[PDB]
Amino acid sequence: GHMRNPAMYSEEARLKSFQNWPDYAHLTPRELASAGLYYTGIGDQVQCFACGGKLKNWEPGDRAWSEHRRHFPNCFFVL
Amino acid sequence: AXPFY
Ligand SMILES: [Zn+2]
Repeated sequence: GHMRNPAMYSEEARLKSFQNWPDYAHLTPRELASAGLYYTGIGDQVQCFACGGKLKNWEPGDRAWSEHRRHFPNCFFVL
Repeated sequence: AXPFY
């Protein structure tokens, strides 16, 4: 039940991780960081600071909160 | 979006 990455607990540090986030992924760094996700610097691949859950292949129409919660129901952040 | 490990 532990926070997987406390260095990314800050929402501002998650936002700063989004250098070179690609245009095709459609979702914004603001929306993704607010749902607890930070950029791993590879493709559109993000990870949660809380559950360590990894998400990729983002599509227009996805919601960062909704994808995060539906795939990681154990996550305390989006619970 | 798709989870992965
Ligand atoms: Zn999570």
